Amino acid sequence: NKQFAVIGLGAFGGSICKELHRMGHEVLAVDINEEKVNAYASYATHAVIANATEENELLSLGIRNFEYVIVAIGANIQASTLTTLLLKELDIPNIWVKAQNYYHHKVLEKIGADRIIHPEKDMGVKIAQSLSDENVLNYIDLSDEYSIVELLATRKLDSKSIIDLNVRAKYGCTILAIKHHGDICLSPAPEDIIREQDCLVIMGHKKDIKRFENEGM
Amino acid sequence: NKQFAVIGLGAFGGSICKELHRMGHEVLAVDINEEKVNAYASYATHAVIANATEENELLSLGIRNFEYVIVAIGANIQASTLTTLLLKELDIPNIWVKAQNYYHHKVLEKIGADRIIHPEKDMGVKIAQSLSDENVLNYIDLSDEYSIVELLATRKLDSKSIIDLNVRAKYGCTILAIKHHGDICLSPAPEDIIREQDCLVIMGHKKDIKRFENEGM
Amino acid sequence: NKQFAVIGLGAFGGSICKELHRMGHEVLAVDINEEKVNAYASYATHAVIANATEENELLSLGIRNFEYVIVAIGANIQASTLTTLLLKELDIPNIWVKAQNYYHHKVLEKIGADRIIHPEKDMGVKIAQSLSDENVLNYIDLSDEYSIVELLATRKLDSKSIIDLNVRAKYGCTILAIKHHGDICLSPAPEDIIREQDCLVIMGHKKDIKRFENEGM
Amino acid sequence: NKQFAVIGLGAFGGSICKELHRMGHEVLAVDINEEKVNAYASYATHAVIANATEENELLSLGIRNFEYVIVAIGANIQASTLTTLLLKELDIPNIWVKAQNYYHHKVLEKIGADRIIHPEKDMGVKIAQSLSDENVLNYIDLSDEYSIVELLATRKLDSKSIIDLNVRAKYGCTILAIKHHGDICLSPAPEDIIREQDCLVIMGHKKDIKRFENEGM
Amino acid sequence: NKQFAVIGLGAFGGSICKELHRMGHEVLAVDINEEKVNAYASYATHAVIANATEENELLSLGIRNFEYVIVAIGANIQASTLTTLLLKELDIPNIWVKAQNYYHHKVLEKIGADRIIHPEKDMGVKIAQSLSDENVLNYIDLSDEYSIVELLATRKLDSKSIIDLNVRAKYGCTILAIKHHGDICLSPAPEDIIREQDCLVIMGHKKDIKRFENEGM
Amino acid sequence: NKQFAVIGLGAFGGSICKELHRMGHEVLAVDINEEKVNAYASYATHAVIANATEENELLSLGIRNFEYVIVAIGANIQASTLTTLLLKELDIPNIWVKAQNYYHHKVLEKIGADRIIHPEKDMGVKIAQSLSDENVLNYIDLSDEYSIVELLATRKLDSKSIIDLNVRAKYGCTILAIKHHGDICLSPAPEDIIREQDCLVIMGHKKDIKRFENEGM
Amino acid sequence: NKQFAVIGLGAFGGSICKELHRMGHEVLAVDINEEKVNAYASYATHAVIANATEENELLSLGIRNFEYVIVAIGANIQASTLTTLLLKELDIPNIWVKAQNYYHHKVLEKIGADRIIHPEKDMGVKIAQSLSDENVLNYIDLSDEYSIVELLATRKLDSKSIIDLNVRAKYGCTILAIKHHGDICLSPAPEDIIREQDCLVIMGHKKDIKRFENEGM
Amino acid sequence: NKQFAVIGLGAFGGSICKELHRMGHEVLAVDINEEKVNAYASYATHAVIANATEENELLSLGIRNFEYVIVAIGANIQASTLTTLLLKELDIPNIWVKAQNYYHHKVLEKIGADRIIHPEKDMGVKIAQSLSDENVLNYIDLSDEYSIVELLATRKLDSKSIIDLNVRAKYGCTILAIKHHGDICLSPAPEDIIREQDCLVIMGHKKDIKRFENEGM
Ligand SMILES: Nc1ncnc2c1ncn2[C@@H]1O[C@H](COP(=O)(O)OP(=O)(O)O)[C@@H](O)[C@H]1O
Ligand SMILES: Nc1ncnc2c1ncn2[C@@H]1O[C@H](COP(=O)(O)OP(=O)(O)O)[C@@H](O)[C@H]1O
Ligand SMILES: Nc1ncnc2c1ncn2[C@@H]1O[C@H](COP(=O)(O)OP(=O)(O)O)[C@@H](O)[C@H]1O
Ligand SMILES: Nc1ncnc2c1ncn2[C@@H]1O[C@H](COP(=O)(O)OP(=O)(O)O)[C@@H](O)[C@H]1O
Ligand SMILES: Nc1ncnc2c1ncn2[C@@H]1O[C@H](COP(=O)(O)OP(=O)(O)O)[C@@H](O)[C@H]1O
Ligand SMILES: Nc1ncnc2c1ncn2[C@@H]1O[C@H](COP(=O)(O)OP(=O)(O)O)[C@@H](O)[C@H]1O
Ligand SMILES: Nc1ncnc2c1ncn2[C@@H]1O[C@H](COP(=O)(O)OP(=O)(O)O)[C@@H](O)[C@H]1O
Ligand SMILES: Nc1ncnc2c1ncn2[C@@H]1O[C@H](COP(=O)(O)OP(=O)(O)O)[C@@H](O)[C@H]1O
Repeated sequence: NKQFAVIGLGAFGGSICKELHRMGHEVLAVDINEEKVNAYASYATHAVIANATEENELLSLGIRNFEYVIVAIGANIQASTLTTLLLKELDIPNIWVKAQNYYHHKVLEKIGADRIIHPEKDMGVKIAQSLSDENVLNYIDLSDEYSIVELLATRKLDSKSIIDLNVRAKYGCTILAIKHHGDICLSPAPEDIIREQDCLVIMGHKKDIKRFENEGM
Repeated sequence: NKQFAVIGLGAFGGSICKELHRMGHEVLAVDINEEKVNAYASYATHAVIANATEENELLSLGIRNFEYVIVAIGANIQASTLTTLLLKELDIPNIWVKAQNYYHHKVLEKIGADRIIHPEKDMGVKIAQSLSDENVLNYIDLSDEYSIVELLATRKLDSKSIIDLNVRAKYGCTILAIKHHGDICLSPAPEDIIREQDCLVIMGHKKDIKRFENEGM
Repeated sequence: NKQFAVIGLGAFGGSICKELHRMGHEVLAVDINEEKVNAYASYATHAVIANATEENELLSLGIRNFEYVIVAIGANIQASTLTTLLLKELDIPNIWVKAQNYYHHKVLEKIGADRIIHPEKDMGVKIAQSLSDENVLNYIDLSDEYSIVELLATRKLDSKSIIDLNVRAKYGCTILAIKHHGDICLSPAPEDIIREQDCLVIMGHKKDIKRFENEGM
Repeated sequence: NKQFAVIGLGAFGGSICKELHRMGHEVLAVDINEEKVNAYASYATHAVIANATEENELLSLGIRNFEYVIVAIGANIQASTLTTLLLKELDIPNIWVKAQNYYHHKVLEKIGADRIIHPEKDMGVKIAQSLSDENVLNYIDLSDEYSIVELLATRKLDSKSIIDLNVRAKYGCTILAIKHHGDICLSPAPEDIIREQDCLVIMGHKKDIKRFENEGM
Repeated sequence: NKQFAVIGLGAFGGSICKELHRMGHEVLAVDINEEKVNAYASYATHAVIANATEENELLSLGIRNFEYVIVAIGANIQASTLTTLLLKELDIPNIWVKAQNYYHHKVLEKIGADRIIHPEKDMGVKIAQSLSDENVLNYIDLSDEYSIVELLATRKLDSKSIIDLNVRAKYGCTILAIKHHGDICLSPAPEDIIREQDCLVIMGHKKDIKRFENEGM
Repeated sequence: NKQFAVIGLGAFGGSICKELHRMGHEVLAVDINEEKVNAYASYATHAVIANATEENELLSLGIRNFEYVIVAIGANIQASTLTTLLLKELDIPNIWVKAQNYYHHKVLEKIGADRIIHPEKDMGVKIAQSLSDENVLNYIDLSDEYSIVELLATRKLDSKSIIDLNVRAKYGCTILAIKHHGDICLSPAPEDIIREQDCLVIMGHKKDIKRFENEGM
Repeated sequence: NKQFAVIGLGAFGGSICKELHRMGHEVLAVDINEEKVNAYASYATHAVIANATEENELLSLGIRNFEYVIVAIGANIQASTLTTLLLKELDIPNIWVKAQNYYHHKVLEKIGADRIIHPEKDMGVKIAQSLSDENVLNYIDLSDEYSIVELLATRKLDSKSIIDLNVRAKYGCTILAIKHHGDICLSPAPEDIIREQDCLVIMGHKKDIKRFENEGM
Repeated sequence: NKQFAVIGLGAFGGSICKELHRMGHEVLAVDINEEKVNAYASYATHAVIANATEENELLSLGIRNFEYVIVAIGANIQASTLTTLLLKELDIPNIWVKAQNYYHHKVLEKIGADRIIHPEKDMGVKIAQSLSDENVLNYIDLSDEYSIVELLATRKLDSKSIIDLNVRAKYGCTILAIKHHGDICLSPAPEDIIREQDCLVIMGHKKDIKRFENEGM
């Protein structure tokens, strides 16, 4: 199929490897810590102990063959950078690297990392958003101004109909889904009822959704 | 306004604190490492050096007053657990804790954490999804089976109309938005055109979306 | 049989282990400090060097088999707590833990310690009672108001009879025992004599006993 | 009234100071740790930050005036010893010192401590006694053979009368008190009932009390 | 004249700054360690305490104005790299950086350092050359095979003439200079004499010079 | 051949060892840091982990046999000094030591170091000279005033003859060599041509060479 | 012969052990630092690694057998004291202990040390005496008034005879020895000569010797 | 009078300063530890806090004026060495330095210390001498082989005459003095009696004196 190499079996890298393996892709789990290799042996096609900063070991892995290599080392800046550089000189098509801080991001950028990810920082922003607003369970930003939001229904919304809560005209937003006791309603008709503590999926402008949260719920 | 306490200024905690501070909330950044306290001094209301496992220090912080306390320590399990337990005993309303593994999740659960977050595991699943399918930019899971997906349009989709790509009947999914050159089209009509390299927002069953990805694009 | 495990060979734990061993019970003395293990090797059935916060070591001890486990670590709160949690998850019937302060007591309480002991605090109250009243050698409180007290006889009590010192009617208290030159008299008859420097065991109300001490001796 | 000096506000010293202050005695709480002084300022007449090993500070406290000085430092042997020596040379009438081990006890003995206390060791013996016999809540030893014991009543004792349980004749021991739901009965008459889970106060020979526990409850 | 910025007043950087200042150039000596700034205050035009990794401080220095900026930080890789990057984004014409190891050299190379110097490594090669051959005081390599060498004259060369030591025909090398007691003779005539302990400057092939060293001196 | 001992595998020492090994000399690489020993194992005859300040280890190395011992420790003054002294008492013929500062130089001098080297300071002077004058590729100073300089030819020198550029009479300097495309011309005749970007080797007075650089190129 | 135990191989203890071993006595060198044990292995009968504060180790050494035990630990007061006490309870005949300060001296005294030595303080007094008076090289006091003094001969004494310097009649003192260029003359005859810079050994009254120093030399 | 500088108020240095001050000499007590300066303030002319390794502080002390400077730092080799070097370059007439080990002695020697003292080692030799022989009270070594010894007389010597104990012919040694009940006899005649427990002063060869101790007493 496609070939993925995950170097550094941290929580993030480990998750990548485990999930990718669940999808049934060829995943090479590389790790200098023996116990990590032993841990993810069940969760990979091939799990190898290797020092990814050592070039001959990287050649012994045959890493050139892989379409995607992911450097999930985000504590040891030197190791991460060095590995990324090695892979770049080894002409890897796609090099995705976990970064720790803005400047490690910078050096990764300059040595030509293809995609740089800050999992903790991002997820942190998300959890902070959920923290300031207990009503937002999840969301996705379509753009700087437009977004789809998942909301936890309050008492103000109990036994209310979609036609009763006219979001399409009053707030310019559109409701997409209602999740009640695990049961799910996609693109629901105006007659449908929303009961409290249910999942509500609205779509529109950020400020408009905020407005609806304010006066509506 | 609201009062937030962020204990452990890692990348995740640090991000929470920084972002929350950008929102203009009262954020107490707590950290046993002095340099971390000095680092996020600009991005908090009050930045304090404290051993969160040492309780008298926790009383010296006056943490009982806070509505939300975030334990963003995810490497030192013992520290995290001890701190969370301490906060629970101090009758803190909302305790959100970062977990490292399933078992740390378990002990947090049993000592009554209010919300447990796995930033790296989740983000890992997301990036893995993006890895197996270069065409998925982002997504949100409504449930175990149902999801809203953001797609990168290929050449197979160029100059194709929404009525041409009948997703609502052929695949049971519904298109929600089209992003073309930064311009944005919300809940578009069947006459609208999709050009390649544009953002496409589909909604439906996971397997169905996969189907459409397979035969459609 | 019943097997007792004493983790932490301090003065308190060490005393427990030594005394229990003198009683002829099967006692496992656990200690991360080698010299402590070597110290109490003579006073236990099995003395083992182990890190009780490390789960695999706790399994290597086979601690699950034990009816009673005593955590006598009272300086290192973190260690104590982690250990107690470990034992609880390992379904130990009776977990008795030494505590340092009110809140360490609390955290032990929430993670389900079966009995929490404050040796220094208690003993402190007792010695303080002995300090404010030079006459009291020892005592036991039956309740908030009622108590049995051991008293050191002064010259005021020399050659005095029980009927002479009518405590049962004049002070509402009752004399229980007289210890003279090591010889012992239990529940003595009214004809019996009390000589100075002897042990006197009175029983009654605290304030009443104080009265008898005041006007009597 | 009387003047007490408590040096070292640990759990033991702290307890002494707090309790003595509750009795309304003049207690000087001395401590090199500022936070401890701040902690027990409410529970002493004068709470001072001082290094008790430094002689000029000890004169600055005016410790010569005190009838009783208590050295409650039991971890730092050198500090305890040095302090005790200082107090001895300053002709203090009564010097009571907390000890850690047998040899610290020895050096305290040799430099002329007036009373040496091992709170943890003693309390440890007591709790161990309570461990080998679940029925004993508390006790006091009148001598090597004779003792007064507090017992937790089992189902075997429920709804039983004092005359029914003839301890004075069958076992040579005498019942002193019965505590039922917090209510208290001192030196109860033979008609009185003992209900389960109540506190029972027996007095007699150790082996005899053991006998009564064996066949009786 | 020209404007030089020396960041990091180590031995190497300090030497650069001092020497440059002796030549009468405008040299800005920058250093986060105050005592270093105080040390080279006499040997610079402007000596400033600054964190060169902090951008606003770098603007406060007005570093954009300088033609040459020298990063003489070679122990703290992160600091060096970071500074170099900052300078690069600020469009500095010439950035010369001291490197520690091959990989620090690599990252400097990739973030676009203009000249990278390894003082210890080079000087090391030179001193090693002097070690294997006690006769060489100094030298310069014209190419892989051809070189000009400074030699310490031995007794075999004492009172010997240039025509006596026919290097131009016997060894294919040419003598360039003779230094006697500080006095100096450039391109000396064949009648000229060489005395021991004098500086002799020969020019030719490496192996040929070695030959002359072998049989000649 | 000859035997060299390199103690302290820094950049300087490491360079010495590597270069000497390239020359094919017997080099003992000594280092207290295991990873350094492992690093230069390929670049030495024998690479040993040793604390050079410990005498018995120094005898275990058999360092007395070596003609040359190099102390390349330049951060840890005490280590360097102690080691050098050790070697001196062991009657080592030649002890060359890396120095950090003027006073470390002094103590090395007083304990009888045979040659003391300051690589960073020297090389620093050189780089400073190259900094104030961008034109010089390399050089060697014969004395305070007289020098041989290697110059990079500009367009002003293209297609010019040696007789055309009369340096011997107009500037009192003499051209020694011309390097064109790797090809090399030693002591060239006046008919020879200099093409731009070639290496030019001039010899004479510093100020005179400066003059020639100014008006000539 | 006799058996000596030297605990603590410092400079003082080490000197004791080495010297005693040179005399050919059975010396047990005990030390918790392995390297010290390895150091004095050549200079003892048996050199053992042991923690002298640990009683079971002290029994493992078989220290009860020894006539003399020397505690040469003078930095670690607690170790010294604890050890000394240990030896005392083990009924050691002679316990000689090195002391640090007056109070450590006190506690050693009180726990029954047989001889307490202050090497640095004493030797300090001596060197101070030599400092205030350059003429005295060494001396021994026979009593408060009478003494034997070693003097450095000055120029006033050069080429002078014993009969010339009539000390027995003019100064009431008697010359005992003359040391010239290492050669030694015991109880020299009146014809004997004193040369400058030689060692002169006078005997008599202190004030008389001072007198001779004044008027004679 | 004369001016002494004592740098480093240890036990040895402190002793020097105190004793010298008792003699009434001008003593400058220098110490980087403030508490030491405060301790010996009563026992010096001027007691100053100074870092003796810092040259400007040494000039601030005005140390050039002093005839004698004593470096009594014997734990911190670097401090001692650096200071000694500083004093030497400042041309102090007499520099006496305390040494720790043979190599520190060496570096002191090489940087030109005037007198080097090993108090612990020496005093150690003395105490060892007293240990192997309980009879020797004091002594002075004239040379490696020759010595004057003070001896405690045993019962073997009681009521014995000098002519009876013919040491001058039988052992080649000479008796110099007899101290009886505080009374003193200098250079006693052969008729004089020696009684036990008296001080006996013999002079001669070491082995010979040992011989006399063996067969005589
Ligand atoms: N030089 C290297 N070569 C190969 N793997 C490395 C190297 N350095 C680090 N790693 C890998 O990184 C992993 C540790 O990552 P971790 O420290 O857990 O990240 P985080 O601290 O962000 O959780 C280890 O399993 C190790 O295999
Ligand atoms: N017991 C504790 N008390 C207070 N702060 C702590 C404690 N343990 C860890 N921390 C803080 O947590 C931070 C480390 O978080 P980090 O390990 O970076 O999270 P992650 O591994 O998810 O990136 C440190 O800055 C440290 O100060
Ligand atoms: N993580 C741990 N695992 C095992 N034992 C521990 C741990 N932490 C502490 N201990 C035990 O506690 C013992 C000492 O307790 P101590 O500090 O003396 O209590 P206190 O200070 O109250 O006297 C040590 O000997 C050690 O074995
Ligand atoms: N030199 C000293 N002078 C005054 N107080 C001291 C000194 N040394 C220790 N202490 C006191 O001892 C107390 C700590 O005792 P602690 O270590 O808790 O005993 P334990 O560990 O046996 O419970 C501190 O409050 C401190 O003030
Ligand atoms: N970010 C920075 N900004 C300014 N100066 C710095 C920075 N980082 C390091 N320095 C300076 O560099 C110097 C250290 O250089 P050094 O480590 O001695 O080089 P080397 O190890 O090559 O001798 C310090 O004096 C410090 O002031
Ligand atoms: N006691 C010692 N014995 C032997 N080698 C030592 C000792 N102390 C330091 N070294 C050597 O010094 C080297 C480190 O020098 P380094 O700190 O890199 O100097 P700098 O910091 O000036 O570059 C190490 O390779 C180590 O082997
Ligand atoms: N309890 C102990 N048992 C055995 N050896 C000890 C003990 N305590 C200290 N020592 C030894 O004493 C030596 C240290 O003496 P040191 O501190 O150098 O004396 P000083 O400070 O007077 O020079 C060490 O080698 C150590 O091994
Ligand atoms: N560089 C220095 N300048 C001034 N005083 C110093 C310096 N280094 C050490 N000292 C002083 O020397 C004293 C330590 O002597 P110490 O180590 O007790 O000698 P010893 O080890 O022989 O007992 C300390 O009081 C300290 O203040």
